[PDB]
Amino acid sequence: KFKETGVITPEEFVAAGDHLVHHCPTWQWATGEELKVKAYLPTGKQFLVTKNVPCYKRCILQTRTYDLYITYDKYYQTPRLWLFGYDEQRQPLTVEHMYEDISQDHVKKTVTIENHPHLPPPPMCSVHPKRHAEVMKKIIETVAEGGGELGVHMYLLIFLKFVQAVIPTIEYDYTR
Amino acid sequence: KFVYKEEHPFEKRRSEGEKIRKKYPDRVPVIVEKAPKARIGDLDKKKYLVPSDLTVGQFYFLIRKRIHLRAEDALFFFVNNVIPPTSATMGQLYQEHHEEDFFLYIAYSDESVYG
Repeated sequence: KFKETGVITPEEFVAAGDHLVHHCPTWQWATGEELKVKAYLPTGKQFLVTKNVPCYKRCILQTRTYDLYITYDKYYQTPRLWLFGYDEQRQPLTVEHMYEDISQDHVKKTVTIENHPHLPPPPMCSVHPKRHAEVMKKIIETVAEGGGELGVHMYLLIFLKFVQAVIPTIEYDYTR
Repeated sequence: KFVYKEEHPFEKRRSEGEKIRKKYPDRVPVIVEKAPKARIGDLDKKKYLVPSDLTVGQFYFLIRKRIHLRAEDALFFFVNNVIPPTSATMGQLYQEHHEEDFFLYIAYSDESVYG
């Protein structure tokens, strides 16, 4: 299990990230800007990146690609999803265009436009982790009631599985 | 969702706002209150009369100092559920979001989503 069911420590974040990168090689570790390196995480493992994730339709195809990031939020002790998109012509999407790929349930509730905590501007979209610990805690206890166990390594895999509801057309990898 | 909108009726607020805007045209009356479920320090003062040429980013710094925060601690403003840009002036933010009582209302918290 975890040190505190629902949240995640920096070491648990590395362990869960190392398993995500192994299971889904489209995700990789990164360091980011030098002046924004955190000391409680390995300099080589500051956050997870996956690039050129296809997005074929909104919420002939007009396909759009997305860079998605998973940073660690020491405030909530949970991961935090970040995403930035491009059109077919590799041009950066405006803010209002990225909201076409965010489901109507979360456009104004759980999505903000802030700077990536490890990268320079322009700002990016971010699913707010305000309620993440409460939901992951219910999931961990559910798989335990079901006779299984949600290990530390598969925390981000299950996290990515459920945040899909926020961006149901951005086809990032977390299985197979 | 502001305590000031309960302790003062709408007519008393509008009369003060109209008179304050008339007395001080280069200043705008602002009300600042903490989010109900925010875990940061409270403000000893909520009725502010700020200059129009003061930028929102500069008003961040004053409110930061009044609750004793550093540059690394989080602080966000919410005006009608919108985080204003720190480059806009308080006079521009007032012209766009001031209520019918001629007061600009701002809520602050340590979270990007006050809910």
